[PDB]
Order: sequence, then structure tokens, then C-alpha cells
Amino acid sequence: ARPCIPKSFGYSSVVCVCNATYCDSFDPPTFPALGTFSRYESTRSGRRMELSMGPIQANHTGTGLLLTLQPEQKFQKVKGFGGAMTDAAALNILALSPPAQNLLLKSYFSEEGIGYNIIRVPMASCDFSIRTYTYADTPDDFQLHNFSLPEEDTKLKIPLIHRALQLAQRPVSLLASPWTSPTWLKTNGAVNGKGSLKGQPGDIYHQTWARYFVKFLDAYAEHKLQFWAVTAENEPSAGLLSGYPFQCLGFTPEHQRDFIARDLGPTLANSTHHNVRLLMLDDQRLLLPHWAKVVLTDPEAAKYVHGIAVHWYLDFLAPAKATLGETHRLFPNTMLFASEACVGSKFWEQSVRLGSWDRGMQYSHSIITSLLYHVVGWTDWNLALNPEGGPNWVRNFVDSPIIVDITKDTFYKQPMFYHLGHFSKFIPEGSQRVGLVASQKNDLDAVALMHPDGSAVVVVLNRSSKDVPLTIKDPAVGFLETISPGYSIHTYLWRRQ
Amino acid sequence: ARPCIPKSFGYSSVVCVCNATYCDSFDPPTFPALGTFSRYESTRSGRRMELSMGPIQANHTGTGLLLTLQPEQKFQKVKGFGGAMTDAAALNILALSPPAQNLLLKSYFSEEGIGYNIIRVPMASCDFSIRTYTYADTPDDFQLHNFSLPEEDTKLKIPLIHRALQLAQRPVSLLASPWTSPTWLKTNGAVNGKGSLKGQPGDIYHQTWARYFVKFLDAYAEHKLQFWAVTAENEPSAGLLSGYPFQCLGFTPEHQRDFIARDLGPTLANSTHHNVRLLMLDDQRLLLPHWAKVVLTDPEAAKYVHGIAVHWYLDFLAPAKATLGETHRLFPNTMLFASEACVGSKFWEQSVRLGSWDRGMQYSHSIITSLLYHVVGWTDWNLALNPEGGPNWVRNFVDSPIIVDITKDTFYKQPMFYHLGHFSKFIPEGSQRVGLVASQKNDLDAVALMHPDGSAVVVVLNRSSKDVPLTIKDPAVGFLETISPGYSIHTYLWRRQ
Ligand SMILES: *[C@@H]1O[C@H](CO)[C@@H](O[C@@H]2O[C@H](CO)[C@@H](O)[C@H](O)[C@H]2NC(C)=O)[C@H](O)[C@H]1NC(C)=O
Ligand SMILES: *[C@@H]1O[C@H](CO)[C@@H](O)[C@H](O)[C@H]1NC(C)=O
Repeated sequence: ARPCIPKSFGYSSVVCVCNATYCDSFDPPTFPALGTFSRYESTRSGRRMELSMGPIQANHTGTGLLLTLQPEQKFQKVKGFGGAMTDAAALNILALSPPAQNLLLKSYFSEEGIGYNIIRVPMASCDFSIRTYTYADTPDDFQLHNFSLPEEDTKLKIPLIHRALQLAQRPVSLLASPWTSPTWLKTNGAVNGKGSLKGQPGDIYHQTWARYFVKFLDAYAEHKLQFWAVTAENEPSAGLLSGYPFQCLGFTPEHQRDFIARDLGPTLANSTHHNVRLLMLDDQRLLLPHWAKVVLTDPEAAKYVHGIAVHWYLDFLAPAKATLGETHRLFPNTMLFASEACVGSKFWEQSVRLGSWDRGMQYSHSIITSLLYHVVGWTDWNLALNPEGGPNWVRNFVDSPIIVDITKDTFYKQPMFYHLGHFSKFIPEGSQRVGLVASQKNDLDAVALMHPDGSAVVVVLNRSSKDVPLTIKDPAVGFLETISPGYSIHTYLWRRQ
Repeated sequence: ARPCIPKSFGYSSVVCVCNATYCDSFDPPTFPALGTFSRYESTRSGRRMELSMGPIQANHTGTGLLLTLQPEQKFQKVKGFGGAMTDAAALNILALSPPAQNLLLKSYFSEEGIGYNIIRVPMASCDFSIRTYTYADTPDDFQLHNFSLPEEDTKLKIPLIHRALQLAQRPVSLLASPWTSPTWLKTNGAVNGKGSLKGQPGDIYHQTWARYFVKFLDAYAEHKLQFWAVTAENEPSAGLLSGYPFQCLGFTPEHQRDFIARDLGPTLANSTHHNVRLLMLDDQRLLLPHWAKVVLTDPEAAKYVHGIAVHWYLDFLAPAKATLGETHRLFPNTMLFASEACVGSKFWEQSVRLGSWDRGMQYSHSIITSLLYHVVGWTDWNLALNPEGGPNWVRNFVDSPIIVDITKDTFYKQPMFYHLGHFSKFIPEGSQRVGLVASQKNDLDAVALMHPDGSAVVVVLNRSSKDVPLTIKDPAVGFLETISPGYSIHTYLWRRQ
């Protein structure tokens, strides 16, 4: 059905404008007959996940580039794709009119949209809030007698979360992360700055802080919301930097280890929420594999940890092999998950670049790397922001896939939206990455996965200006003959029986 | 931080086993928000000052005994709690390896322990010594030229006291008492038995005895230890009984009165230790009020007496009102202080009974009675003894809160120890006893006090076998709903503001 309404703000590409009565959308999903493939296409010239279809050849002649499926090379299973429901996202979303809201939520969550199946939920306030608060601000309330969710949860995040689950077809998983504990638990008595939990693991402070996870899970359950997972802390490495500007709680990897084994693990275990998974680290790539070595080589800690959450700041480099690769090699059965990614945080960049194709490519380039290095899921940061990249109470603005202009009851889906979508719409939970080898050096980024039902998906990104002819060989069925346009992203889907 | 390792020895309760690398201990104190109380419980079944918390609510759901705090009804202020560093006690402590020694001292003195702030130091030898001696055994040395401290003081008592002071949570006060003088001052030329100072007050025997107090004080000051008080004599009435087998020095109350007036008072006052307080009596409670009347109705004596020290022999009965009550009534500006308590002389009982609960109850009961009869401090006898209840050069008659087992480098903390701790750990110097009103006749023993900073502490002892439902009201906070289990002791603490 409805095509993209393009508009340009002077960047390398266009945004798709949506409002109360209109938004681009897909027809209900279809599978091509055996012997044919589907192609979805997004180009910098302005194509937006366009659907075409072509035949699979029995034979192939040539000297051009060949990508070969290796359906026997089985690698990680995929958890999913999605984003974060911050105070800022919720607040921009709910500022729109109600039909525009429905369409924004449809874009992300519906099958007419891009099929997100993960939502990350901050436990209380972070920098993408308009104010600082915890769930237990009453001083010294060790018993958590005055614990409670404010309006940010009850009138913004939770109503929106229910609306997303209602709209989605895939089961959605929710992931929680705290930025700061209440201040009376912290060495410096502030939400920001350098400090950690007072005393040491096993004690009253650390036990209270774990009880607070449970009170959080209890509160959300009273609103009929269950979590798949919690992280042990958002960016623990931050609470160790003096003058750190926004909400935080610092743990050395040793402190995180000890916290997990003495308090958080056991407390989660002895409760009605014991099925909730715990992920550690929830920090940048370069903290790996050191942090994993420290936490996972202690079996009292390890037994509690399901997986490792990593952040991906797209404007910064990190060698994937020395970080994810090595971590996987050391701990093959502890899943790697990407719990937050963003762009536009470097000191010299604009937060928001409406229509930026460059930033689209940065997302997809980096998601393919993730999958080539064992990552099982990928979560975006803010689901929506304003044209400043906000609100943010320390003015720490960044870009977002959807940009909301309240004065116009309008939102803009950016290249990032569709670059994410090329993954999230076509790699349901359960899919398994498999091998794919190239027949010669080339400029493409490609990944191949197999769906739970047996059928195939390949994503292809071209970061060169040049058109690249290529053929994908699947020995079950034959050859896909196609072209990858310069600065383009394609997803390919086909049946194998 | 670390829990009690239980061992039973066939009595009604357990002891806590501590050795060179393990001892049960506490976290630093952590004060909960207004409207929350802390509770420490110990039970005969095996709980040992376990911490729990709960609410002070605004509605009253109980229908039983009500105990209402009357914070504006003020009584005595507390000097503190502690025990005696006898030769015996030091021999036992030093029997352990140094790491175990530190655990022993921390148990008593430290914040991670029960926070003693009083140590009684015998002047020379008593029955808990391994030989008889005084600081001046060279005969006819009236100018006390050969006065000096033996190894017992320089190598055992003193270094341990330094070590306790270093560990202590609070400023510690030292109290000294003499058992016997050099026998060349005595009517009987013997360390024990019926015999007092030769001659009469004013003469050279009495002057020399008085100067011995100053020489003692001088010697300990060279080791950088100052005293808070000294008693006029330990158990003066003992020396009047024929055949008294332990070191003694007999004084009739008339003789104590004149000794203070003519000799001990003026000598102390003319000296560099004029600030040391002098306490009279230092003997059993049935000598009161009569001893007070004799000494304190004479003004030449009363001006040097700062308080009356009493002993508690826990195996024996003694009405508090006719003794302590009546004493306070006749001399209400003269502090009462318990300077020695012990239990276990019953010819038919084991001197040390490892894990005896009845014996702890005896300690707490007597402490509560004490506080309710104006007593401002409480000092236990031997800090530590071996398992036969020694070393004692006469005979082993009494228990101690800690029992050292040298051959296993381990020590045992008795119920006694926890029963004292219920008081000592939570009532700092400066605390003041306040009203606590029972709504109806009951089986509990309770006392209430107010910390220097205004917060509340209440101790509640259940000597019966039946559980008692209990409400405690603080007019400025609300109602504390609780149960006092059979054979238990609780201490409650809260903010009032
Ligand atoms: C929301 O945007 C839609 C889509 O652009 C707008 O509808 C278009 O508006 C122009 C001007 O009226 C027309 O010439 C197009 O034909 C319209 N297309 C369709 C499919 O309706 C619409 O006006 C916007 N709504 C608001 C309130 O601005
Ligand atoms: C805590 O909660 C209770 C009950 O909801 C309320 O009456 C009380 O005022 C609260 N206390 C504070 C300090 O906010």
C-alpha cells in the first residue's frame, strides 16, 4: 500500500513524512513461490523498501562476483530487533495527535511496519528524561516502603508499551536497565558524578538495590507487563568517571561480579521473577573481553548470567574480532547482545541530520558486523526524538530513526529507520545465521540467515558509489542474478523447498 | 557481615565458634528512614543479634500489651558498658594466635562487634591471677621507692588495652580497683583473710596506701593510659570475714569514710591525677543503703566521692528498691554504677557452661533492672576465661562471656556475650533513659532510652516460654507491631524525626 512521501532537508537523502492521516506502509507479508525470490530495496535516490520479485536460475555463467550460501555452517540464533522507550520517546510520541500516534507505533511494531520485537525500558530516569527521579527517592528508605512508579511510567511508557504489544504480531520482549540507584544508596549522594553503591556486596545497601529490581518487576507486573531480561547496570563504567554529567552508578568489573553473585543473582532467583534473564556489562565494545573474563570466570557470578549486553556508539571504532570475537571464543555459551546503539554523540557532529543516508549506512554496516561476530539481537536507543535530538536534561542530543515535529503534528522516518528495517522486518526471532562466502574481494557487506521454517534471507549493503553485479548461489535451489546499486541496501528472501 | 557458626555442648543453647580466620560480626550501622524501625533478635533456638526491619504505622492493630514511650520523662545518662582485663583474661586472649586475638578484641570493642567502652583494670593481683603479688613487695618501703609494674602489667594487660583502644568504636574509659595492699601495710601481714590497714587514717600506713594509688596512676601514664575512675577498694567488706581466701583489704564503712577523707581524697586531689573520679563501696548490693549513709553524710568525705560502685552477684537475690532505689532517694546527685557482675558459683553447677541460655537471661534481666534503678553503667567481670573457668589461683567459680580453647586456637562466644551486646552495642555514652509505660501487667522486661542524637532504643526480654504480642508506641512516630518470642531478647531502634 502507501508509498513514502519524500522531503529533503539538505542532506544526502530524503525522509518519509508521516502525519495524522498518512504514513507509508507495507502490504501484509507474502512469501514468493519456490523458484522465485523477493527483493526489498532502499536507495539513496529515494527508494524505500520497494518490493520486487525475480526468478532463480538453474545455471550460471560467468566471471562476476558470486556469493555462496553454506546452509551447513550454522552460527548464532537471533533474539530480535527493536528500540528504547525512553521518557523522551514517550513524551514526543504522545505529543502527537492520536491517529498520528497509531501510525508511528504501527511503523515500528506492526506487520504493516518493520516488526520490532524488543523494547528496552529504562528503570526510572536517564539523560533522555526532562527530570531526575528514581522509584524510591525518600531518604534511607531501606525497606522500599515508599517505592512507586511516577507518571513517566504510568501515563507515558506503560500505555505506549501496551499499545505496541497490541499492535505487534511477534511476541515482544522487554529489557530493563537502571541508570542510577536512589541517591541515599550511593557513595556521593547524587544521581550523577562519580560514585557507586555504599559498603560492599552482600550488605544492606547492595541487598536493597537488588530488592529494587524485584520491586520494579513487581510494579510492571501489576500493569500486566513481564520482562524477558534486565541488565545489571547501564554503562557501569560511567559511574567511575569524576564529574560524569548524568544518571549513573559505577561498578568496577570486580564490583559487578561480586554484586551479581552475592545479591542480584540470588535475589532474582528467590523471587517470583526467577525466569527473567540477567545480562551483564551493558557498556561499550572496548570493555570486552576484559569485563567478561572478570565476571564469567567466577562460577558464583557466571551461574546467574545469561548473556553480555554491549553498546555500539556508531561514530567510534572498535575492532570486532578483538572484542566480540575473542569474547565468543572464551565464552561460547554466553550470548552476545547489542542493547543500545546511537549516532551523533561525537563532540563535533550535529545531533540530527534529517535525511542522512550516511547514517543509514552506518547502522546497517554495523548490524552486519554484529551478526558476523555472534551478536544475537540489536536494540536501538530512543525510538523517537525531536528535531534537536531531544529532549535531554543535559542537552546530550543524538539522532533517532523517527523525528517528531510537534508543531506540525508530523513525524519523519529517516534512512536509519529503513536500514534497521531491512533487518528487523525479515529476521524473526529464531533465525539462524549461516555461512556465506564471496568468490573474490569486494566492497559489499552481506549476511545470510535461515528462518525457523527453513527459508533464506540475505541482506546486502553497498557502501561504494559503484553498481555491483552479483549472483547468490544456493545449492538447494540455484542462482539469484541481481545488481547491487551504489549506496543501496537490499534484502533477499526465498524458499528452499 | 558474617553469621554465627553454632556449636552445642549439651546446654539449652549454642555458642558461636570463632577461630583464627572466622568470627561472626556486624556491618557498619545504618540508620533507616523515619517510620522504619530496626530490630536485633537473639533467641534460645539459635538466632544471634539478627537484624530485620519494619514499619511504624499510624493505626494500632494489636490488642495486647502496649508499651508507650514517654520521651519527655528523663532519668539517668549512661556512662557505658564493658568488662575486666584481669591477668586471667589477658592470659587467655594471648593464648590465641594474633589473628584470633584481633577477632576477639573486635568482637568486644569494635563497631563490627558489640562496642564496649569500659575496661576495669585490677591494681596488681586478684584471684584471677596465676600468682600473688603487689606493686610493692619489698617490706617497709613507705616512700615506695621500689614500686613497680610486673610483666603482667607491662607485657599482658597494658598492650592489650592499647590494642582495644585502637580498635574501639568509641572513646573507652578505664577504671582501676585494688584487691590487697603490700602485706607489710596489713593488720595480718597476709594477702588474704581478715585484716585491714594498720593503724588509723592520717598515719603513715594510710598515707603510704594512698600514695600507692598515685604511683599506680603514674606508672600507667608513662604507658600513655589515663584513668576515668578508681574505686576506693575492691569488695572492702570481704576483708572483714575470717578465712577470706582471695586477696582483700578489710574496711568497715566507717574506715572507708575516714580513709577517703584524710588520705585518699586529699592525696588524689593534690596530684596530677586530680581529675580521676573516685567511686566508693565497690561491693555487693545489700551493703546499701547503709554504706552510702555512713560515707556520704560526712561532708569531709562526700566532697571526694563521685559515685557508688556496686557488684552484682547474679546467683543471689537482692531487692533493687530497698538497695538501689533507696540509695538514689537519699543521695540523688551521686551516680550509681555496676562495677562487677558474675554468675556460676552454685556449688552444683559447672563454673563454665558453654551455651547456657538461662545465664544470658540472668545478665540482661539484671542490666534492665539496673537501668530502671538509676544505674549509669555496667561492667562484667573477666573478659575471657579458659574452659575450666581459669586460670584462678584459689578456685574456679564463675563463667565468662568468651571462653578460649588454646589447643584449638579457637574461642567461643556465650549467650552471655549476646545478652550484654543487646545493651552495649546500642546505648552509647551520653544516652539517657526515658519513660516507657506498660499498659497492663506483663511478663516482659523492657527499658527505653534516647540516644545523644535523639533517636530511640528499646530493649525487650522475654524470660517466659510463651510468645507475647506487643505494640510499642512512640507519640511522635506511630505504632510498632511486633511479637516477643518465648526466651528471646530484642533491641529496637528508630528515628524520631
Ligand atoms: C498529511 O500528509 C498527506 C500526504 O502528503 C497530505 O495529503 C496530500 O496533500 C496534498 C495537499 O492537499 C495533496 O495534493 C495530495 O494529493 C495529498 N495526498 C493524499 C494521499 O491525500 C495531507 O494533507 C496531510 N495532512 C495534513 C493535516 O497536513
Ligand atoms: C510514604 O507512604 C505513605 C502511604 O502511602 C504516606 O502516608 C507517607 O506520607 C509517605 N512518606 C513520605 C515521606 O513520603
